[PDB]
Amino acid sequence: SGPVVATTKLVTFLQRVQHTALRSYPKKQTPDPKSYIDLSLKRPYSLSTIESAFDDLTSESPVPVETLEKFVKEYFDGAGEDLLHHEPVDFVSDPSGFLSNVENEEVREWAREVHGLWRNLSCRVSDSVRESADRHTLLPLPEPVIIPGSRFREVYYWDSYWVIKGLMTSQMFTTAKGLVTNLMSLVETYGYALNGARAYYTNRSQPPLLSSMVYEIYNVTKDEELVRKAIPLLLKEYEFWNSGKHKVVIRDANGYDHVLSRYYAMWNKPRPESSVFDEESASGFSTMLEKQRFHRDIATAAESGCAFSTRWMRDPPNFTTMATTSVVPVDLNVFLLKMELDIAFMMKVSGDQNGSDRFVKASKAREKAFQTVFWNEKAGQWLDYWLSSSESETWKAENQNTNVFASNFAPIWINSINSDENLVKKVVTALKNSGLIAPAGILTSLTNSGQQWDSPNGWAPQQEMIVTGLGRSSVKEAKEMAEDIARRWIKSNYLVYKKSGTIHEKLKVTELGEYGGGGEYMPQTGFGWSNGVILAFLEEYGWPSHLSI
Repeated sequence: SGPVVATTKLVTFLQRVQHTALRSYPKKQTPDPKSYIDLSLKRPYSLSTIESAFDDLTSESPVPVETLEKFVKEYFDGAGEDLLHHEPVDFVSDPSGFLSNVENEEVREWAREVHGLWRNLSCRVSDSVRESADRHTLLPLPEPVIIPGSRFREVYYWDSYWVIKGLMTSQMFTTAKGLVTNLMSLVETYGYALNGARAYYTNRSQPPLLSSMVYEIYNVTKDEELVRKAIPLLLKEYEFWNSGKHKVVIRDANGYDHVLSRYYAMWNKPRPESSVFDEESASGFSTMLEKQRFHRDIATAAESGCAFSTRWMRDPPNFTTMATTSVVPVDLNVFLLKMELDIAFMMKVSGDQNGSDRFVKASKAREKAFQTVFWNEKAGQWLDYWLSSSESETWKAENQNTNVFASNFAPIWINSINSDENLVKKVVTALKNSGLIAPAGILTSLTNSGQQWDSPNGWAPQQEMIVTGLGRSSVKEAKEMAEDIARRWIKSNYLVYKKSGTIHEKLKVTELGEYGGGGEYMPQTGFGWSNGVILAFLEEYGWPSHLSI
């Protein structure tokens, strides 16, 4: 197995507690395993003290539930207690000109409620996290954050882009900048932005949206110091994705070599936040080497931002055939194309012609890759490319994944693509006939697997990329389809909220007004990128007073 980034003593000790808890509880009422890895040490006790008592308490071959809860109450501060509520300095309950293009007053007022939830998601690490970080798995960060919500008690990487799009609508550019400052601090420390700001995430990244967050903020604020600070960190992240295990080389039929990226977690064990579920998932493998490959493919699917999906399974829907490190993903390489486009822009506005030139050349190269490696004329969409081996290889047609995913349409987001009329029409036709267009939005896949990144679910980021892309074209049919999807998506979210008073992580887009589920954890509410896409969609499209419920 390739590189592994070690975790901390605290995390491996909290995994011990986690194992004891799940062994001691009944299956019917077991707590969210991740909440044990989110504990912190209760002052004044040291790790050495607490572990010593834990060794004594478990010095018998199960621990009674009552004794375990007493122990956890005694020596730890609960999950989330070191993540304090923070009032955003830029939050305003009813901003002047907020969603002024929304004529339907019922829509506008519900959107103000959604906007109001930014307060709920706004947090800051406690002083103890900064003073003595070794007592927390929550990492210290320089600025307040926006979290996804519920069990996600920490900032996440790619979520923050769609959060920022909503923050812009919400007139919260100080909070928006704070997110990017926090993610830039992680790149500076680790070399990449972590999956999330927890010690058990230092081994991997997530879809690389940081350059897009910096671009969207600067495009409004013209904060020149931000771009000056961002450029070397974006260059560092760019090298991270274009080197080592993340870099792959695919030669096409005309013999041109294409440099592309894959996901690759630097981890080959159970994820500490899911330790027992991951062990259970791997229980059928006979050899430790098989377990390690699988655990790395699992952690790599977490790096994809899309854990989990038939998309990453060699033999779907068999979860044990997860093979994420073998996939050259469409959406990942869209984001790297976007990085090249953003970095060329920033280097131009900062006055660096040579750097701008270098990244125009790069984006031009990856544009070629999309036309040759990913595109499929017959399917009218872009397909993930599955590696033949681990070493450069030659493109084979049978290695495109012909299965149908919302991510297959991610490249429509890119301007060189959505500016191409005759390409856009082919993609429109493919999307219309794909079966991904459902009553509430775009299905993330067509296979009902039991996993959350599969049918019947749809997901805010994937809606936004397709809607923005189609909506940027000049093709009337694309623009009308984009608006229709946006309004179905808004409506379903409005209907879910009337029943639950919450915004959900994912929707069951096969049915209007239903939230989605699946996967190893219960449906979560908040919800960062879901709120952001609702607000961004309403800003773009408004809601005419005549159209309604």
